[PDB]
Amino acid sequence: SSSRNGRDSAAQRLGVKRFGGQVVKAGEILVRQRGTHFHPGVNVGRGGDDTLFALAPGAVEFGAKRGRKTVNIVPVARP
Amino acid sequence: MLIPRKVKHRKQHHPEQRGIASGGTSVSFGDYGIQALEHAYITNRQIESARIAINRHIKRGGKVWINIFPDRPLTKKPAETRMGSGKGSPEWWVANVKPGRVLFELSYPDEKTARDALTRAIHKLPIKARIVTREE
Amino acid sequence: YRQLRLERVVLVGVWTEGSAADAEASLAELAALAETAGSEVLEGLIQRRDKPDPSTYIGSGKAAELREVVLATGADTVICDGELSPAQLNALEKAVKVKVIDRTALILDIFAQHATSREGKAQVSLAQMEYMLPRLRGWGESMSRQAGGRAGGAGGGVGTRGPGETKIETDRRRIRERMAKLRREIRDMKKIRDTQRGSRRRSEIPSVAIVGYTNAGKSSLLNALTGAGVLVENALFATLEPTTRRGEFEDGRPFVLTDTVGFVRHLPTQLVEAFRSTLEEVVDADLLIHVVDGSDVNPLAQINAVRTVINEVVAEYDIAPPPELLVVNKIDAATGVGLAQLRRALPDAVFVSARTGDGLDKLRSRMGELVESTDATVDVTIPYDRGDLVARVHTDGHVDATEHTDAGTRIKARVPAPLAATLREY
Amino acid sequence: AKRGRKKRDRKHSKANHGKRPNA
RNA sequence: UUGCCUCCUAAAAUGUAACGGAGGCGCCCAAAGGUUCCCUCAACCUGGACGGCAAUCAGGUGUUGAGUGUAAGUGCACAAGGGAGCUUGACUGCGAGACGGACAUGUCGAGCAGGGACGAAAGUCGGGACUAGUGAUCCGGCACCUCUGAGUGGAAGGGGUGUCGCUCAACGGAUAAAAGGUACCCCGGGGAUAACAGGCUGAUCUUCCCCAAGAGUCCAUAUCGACGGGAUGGUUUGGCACCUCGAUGUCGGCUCGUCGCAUCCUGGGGCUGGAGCAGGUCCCAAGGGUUGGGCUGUUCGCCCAUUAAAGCGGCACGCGAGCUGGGUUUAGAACGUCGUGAGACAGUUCGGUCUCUAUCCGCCGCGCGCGUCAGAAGCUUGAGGAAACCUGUCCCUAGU
RNA sequence: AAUUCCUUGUCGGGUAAGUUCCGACCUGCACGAAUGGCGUAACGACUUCUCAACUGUCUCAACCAUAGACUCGGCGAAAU
RNA sequence: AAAACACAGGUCCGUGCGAAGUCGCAAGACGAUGUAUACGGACUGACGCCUGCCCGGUGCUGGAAGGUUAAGAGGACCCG
RNA sequence: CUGUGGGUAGGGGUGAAAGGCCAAUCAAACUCCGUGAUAGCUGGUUCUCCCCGAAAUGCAUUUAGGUGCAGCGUCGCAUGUUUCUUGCCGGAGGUAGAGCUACUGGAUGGCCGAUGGGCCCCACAGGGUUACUGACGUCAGCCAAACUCCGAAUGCCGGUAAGUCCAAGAGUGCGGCAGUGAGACGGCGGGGGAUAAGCUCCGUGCGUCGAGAGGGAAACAGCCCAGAUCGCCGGCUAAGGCCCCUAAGCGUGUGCUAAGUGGAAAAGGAUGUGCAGUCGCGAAGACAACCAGGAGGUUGGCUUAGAAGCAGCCACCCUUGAAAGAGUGCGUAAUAGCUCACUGGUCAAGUGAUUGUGCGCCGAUAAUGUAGCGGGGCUCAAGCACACCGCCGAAGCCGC
RNA sequence: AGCGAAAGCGAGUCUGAAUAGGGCGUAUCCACACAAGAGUGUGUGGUGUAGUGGUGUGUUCUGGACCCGAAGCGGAGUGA
RNA sequence: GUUACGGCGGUCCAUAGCGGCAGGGAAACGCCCGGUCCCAUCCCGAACCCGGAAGCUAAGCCUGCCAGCGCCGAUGAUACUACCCAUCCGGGUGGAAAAGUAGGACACCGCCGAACAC
Ligand SMILES: CC[C@H]1OC(=O)[C@H](C)[C@@H](O[C@H]2C[C@@](C)(OC)[C@@H](O)[C@H](C)O2)[C@H](C)[C@@H](O[C@@H]2O[C@H](C)C[C@H](N(C)C)[C@H]2O)[C@](C)(O)C[C@@H](C)C(=O)[C@H](C)[C@@H](O)[C@]1(C)O
Ligand SMILES: Nc1nc2c(ncn2[C@@H]2O[C@H](COP(=O)(O)OP(=O)(O)CP(=O)(O)O)[C@@H](O)[C@H]2O)c(=O)[nH]1
Repeated sequence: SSSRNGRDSAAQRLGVKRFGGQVVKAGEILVRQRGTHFHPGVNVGRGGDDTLFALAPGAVEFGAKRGRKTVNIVPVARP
Repeated sequence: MLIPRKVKHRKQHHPEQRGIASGGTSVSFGDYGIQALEHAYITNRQIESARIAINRHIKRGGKVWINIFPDRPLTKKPAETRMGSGKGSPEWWVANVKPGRVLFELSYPDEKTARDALTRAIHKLPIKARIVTREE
Repeated sequence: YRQLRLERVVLVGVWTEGSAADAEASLAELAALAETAGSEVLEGLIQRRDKPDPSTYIGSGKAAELREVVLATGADTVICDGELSPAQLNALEKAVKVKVIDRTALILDIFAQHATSREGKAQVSLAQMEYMLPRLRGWGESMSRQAGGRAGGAGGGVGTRGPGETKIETDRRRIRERMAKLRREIRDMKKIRDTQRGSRRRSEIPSVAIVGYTNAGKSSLLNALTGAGVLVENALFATLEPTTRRGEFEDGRPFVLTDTVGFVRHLPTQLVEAFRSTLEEVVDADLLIHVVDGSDVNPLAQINAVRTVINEVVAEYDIAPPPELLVVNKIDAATGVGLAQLRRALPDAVFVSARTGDGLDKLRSRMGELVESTDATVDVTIPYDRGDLVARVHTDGHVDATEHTDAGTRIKARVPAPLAATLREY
Repeated sequence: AKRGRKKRDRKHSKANHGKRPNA
């Protein structure tokens, strides 16, 4: 016989790249996703391909605003 | 006989034969029931055989419920073939039975005849099963 | 069990010998076999050719003509009678690219569908082997479909290996030994019969066997006569094993009645092993009964069809024209009037009509008075004071009242041979 | 199948603890 | 089948194979992009004209159930879905800090001149809801450039910037340019990889069983037993590819065997649907026996004439350093078929080298040596083995 | 059929018993007219069947002699 | 060792004669000291009855008017 | 046919064509040279010891038994704890599980039974017995890798505190040199297969072998214990053992086991344990013996070959409760013969059925030879549980 | 002495109309300030940057390239 | 500082929602009367936008009470599971659901500005 299957795209290596509590520079990619599983939060921007990145530096913080998981950057005061 | 009118996926992984049944583990329709005690793929062939056994024993009268439904397809690659060249096409339909699942149920006046019919079904079945009752 | 998908269908009459009417009969017969396999007839065409085409069977032009209606119908059931050689099946499959039916495989797989007993299905599997072994290495879905019979030059020069025998001969030896074992497997039902073979037969239980064309009503007659519950359905081959039951007469001697598997015409001849169950019943029977339904197809062609095989088997077997009784029963509610011509062609009309009419007294007579016989006309005169002298006569044999108006008179009864030979003892 | 059956079942021993190479 | 995208496999990060289960893609966009501002979709009536299941715009009702340009998902009702106004953010030119990242491809673009509107102020945009819709380098095209210009002036040519040309789709792309046969074959390798045999599995096969609906004349279990279920054996076809390709000779017959019992002839049993004579069936039993021919190489199988019967299997489908070569499987040739041919056939046919002085074990016989507590000799017991074991007709008993 | 898978095609001959052989039918998977079609006397270490005779081919093997084998003396290898 | 090759016989094709064909770069040679009733090539294969249809594909043999069609001194124009 | 002398020579000769012959070689002779051809292939590669020590994976590949780079080794430098373990804390997830009336898909019954078919009044007016499809669905209880209202455990990312820290001989970076890129089995999670394979393909800060000796599994790379620096004729132990082979223990206590179970399996049956219930039993006589009981309309009708108690056919629902059922069992033409139940006394302790509750049982099966404890042997356990004591046991640990 | 593709400029240079930022360079390190906490920069001041020839060793390049081994290919000759 | 106040916001955005029973407009919020004007309908002054307070708390909004639908939801137990013991069976330690049950809940908090008070 012959199977009509056998194909698959290259895994795109999505998911969270910085988890809550990780301190990030201004511009780091916090999440990679195809929709908005996470929505951009404070000082977090959403890119063309729905990549969540840090608009400002500081620690990643996962929260929820109006029933939508959100990625926030909380500033880290310099000690 | 018992065949799904349509399955979303014709070729499925073998249902996992692990754990005790979480649902359908008690008589809920009839007076008596056949409870499984071992894991098995109860094929529709076996279900038909057991159901006919019960109905013919209990003769005229009584009611028989078949709780399980053989909705899981199991494939069989064509005879005398080498490993590979894709998955075989569905060949037989089974119901993933796990221990403690009540496969059949019976409501019949005579307890003697009911137990005999259920025992005959258990004989047609491919695993250990016991005649459980509703009365706990 | 080697089934096939039919649902919709269109028929064609090959008609390579005989009359258009006979070709239509054969077409409708195979369409009924198709229904038995499960289908729904739509319409049937006819053609008129000489010896089948050695390669295409139906020819290139008719193959394309039928491919046209095939592609119009969009199903795979187009029916055409006949026995197709492996080459003919190859050519037809290449032409049509779909599944066309042949009489032999249709009969064989309907036997598979209807089989319920171990012996029956073993016989049908033997027929499968007989039919398929020729369809090996050559036919459509063959073993050597450019994929089989690979093991060729395994010995260029020589070395440390080699299977030996010819590949095709070994591959055939597989099925040859399979069917050799299956033919060895032949079970003697004579051991089941012996309860009445030597005993009874000789002990007077005569043997009436109902044989006839399929759908005719053989099992229905068995049930009506013997109060049985035998399977009754319009489908072809409703009866699989030749069952039997009891049925008595005014002259007692329970006539062990036996039904059979019906005939149609030009049977495959490979499932003669399957039919041995009924062939043996005919050969060992002392009264054959043909059953003909009231409004049955054709005036008389099914009778010739059955009688062909009857004559062949019985003449090969023994010196016998076993009593045949072509009774015309089950005629009420036949919903037809053109039956006087058949009645004059053969005088009989004894309606049981699936018990609706129940006028089988004439039958119950014929069955019986044809070939019934014992040591009738024995005058067992006895004082009637001993009690022993009346023993066993009214129990084993069967009295007929006769002069026995009282006990002190001439007492006679039709008794078995063993019971009384000189036991009158005046 | 006696040979394989024995070779396999001799893993059920106190020393092997129910496991052997090649079953 | 080969590249790309989506899903599940994938074992809740990422990733993860199979000739695993499913599909899509080699596009569409001048609006389906940008931006401003508005709107929500399905499903039923109080009810409707031709009007129906479905049109209407019937909102009259009804809570985010449809729709996303397109596969799949992740998303989107806050809208990313539906409408309009303007417009061309593919900021094109320059580019943040950052990040996704075997080596060869992606996300924000915060800032800059110059824009787009809507507007009104604030405001947002580097084609698209997002991930596919593509092809390195080399070679050359074509435009522009304040670059070089083989003595100088230009020029040719080159360079830069921007772009273009590959179903290079075998999609990391041997060449710009390429199909077959080999049985006439050859060499380098491989038990990394098939054919025989061994091994594992036991689907298939083979022997049985388990319940007993039925068949057996009334009478599941005399004989059988479907629908289903459970295993044995490892003699079939297979699956795997584990030793062997610095060679394990391959069928059939012959010779010689040896073993198992799943017994083709003794024992009783029962049951017998055993009256008798004969049968069937299982139980026990492997002592011995179990053929001669015709057809075919033939294993088998059919047949012939017999017999108590002409048993089934294992032993490398036992046995070619024991034999034969009938077929199979080199080279010659012909036929049929396929091939525009060399050739091929999983078809037919005729013809076609069967090597080896036995070292070791093994086995059949035979010696020599030494033992058996002095050296000899006759006769010996028998631990232990080896051999053999077959059975048929006719008479009476009794025509009981 | 040196050609036919179905195929041991069907029928008749020949045998006691004929997957072989001969003659026909021929529904030629897949004969065919100068890679010639069909016949053909003669010819053939060709292939294939039949019969007579003949016989150790065989039933079923026995015996005899030579050459080895075996023993003795001399010379004296080999593959592995 | 044959059923294969050859064979005598056939048919087709080529060849006007230091022929065609072949060996040679060439000269030359063979063909042949021959002459189309001869040579070479192809196929078939005594002999007998015959070799039926087809020139569509591909070769070969002729050429029907066109169109396509390199190599040149046809050299406008254009460019340094 | 043959002698002698000649001619034709290698991509060539010769060939009544076999790819034949051309100096024992011919599908392109031979010799020399190019030349030490080239071979991703096979083989071989020679002294020692000290330290460390892999890989059999990813990607790509005219690639798949090769190679590049990465991964992993080593040696130098540089950083120095950044590594790793454990606790805590911040995280995202959609697996196991579960649920599905939370979606997308497969299922018991009443409800409307709406859209409908016959009956329907036969009218198309109008309405119901409406066993019928009985829908969307209403309401009651069940499955999915490509279902999710949910949802762990681990794992992973990050932070923090410690631990390890005369070391893991850690992590990272850059260099010199690599080898590896054929993996195997075992446990767990999975795909393909028949949820076979000692099968195949994956995952696994999983292990071991590979590359690992030593002890135990009998023998036995991958299983268990345990990682060999050397020497001891010392000791304690691990796994495993402890009757003799073979070193303690034919250990102690309480039980079970009757088959050699132990020392192979899917099973029908209960007669071994203990259970725990349960009718009647009490020595207010229970299961039992001896135990008069044998024609009530008793051939009861059914019906008739008799249908006698009795082929059969549902019945006989009754009493001085005497102990007898219009009588189920063997019969038997049919009666008859002789009894099942219960009884009437002696009745001289228990008597049956039950989930078998759970232990431990018994029914089973290849071919050289016991043969499925390693052997002898073991049930007077040397078998099996539960306890409890010792030791024997390695290259382990300790001692020197 | 680098940057760039050069007119080239030069501790700068290339890109860019755009002193807009980046690329690559200015050994390295230390102090001072100015700044910004976007991951540190800017200048200023200090010490002054280290190659290159032999040669050992390990890899490597071109050669036979650690050694052995084809079938075969070519040139020229030898053989009827 | 008090309100059956209006807005702007927060909640790991329903414990908040939906539905029901009753209540008020003081300033406000609204409905509401018109389209002359800015502005607007792919038609409509319905909406948007513009002027007024004629009328009304009937609606919207808000207050209290209903646990009816939805929402949350334990604790136990179980499933599952990391590691470990275990010769197939299982078990231990640590974590621990989903469902269901008890129940909770008819929201809570911050800022302004309103009317009155001060
Ligand atoms: C007389 C003298 C020759 O004898 C034979 O001809 C026998 C009769 C051959 O067998 C015959 C065998 C035969 C006849 O059988 C089919 C056929 O194969 C050919 C013709 O040779 C031999 C032994 C062949 O071997 C066999 O080779 C086979 C390929 C496989 C087999 N084994 C490895 C599996 C192996 O032994 C083989 C290769 O010639 C052996 C090689 C060493 C030789 O060439 C040697 C020199 C032989 O010529 C010889 C022994 O001297
Ligand atoms: N109307 C009618 N139908 C009849 C009559 N006889 C037979 N049939 C039909 O035949 C069917 C039964 O066939 P059957 O009696 O088995 O015939 P059969 O001879 O046994 C053929 P088979 O052996 O293959 O079953 C019934 O369905 C019945 O309708 C008749 O007299 N009248």
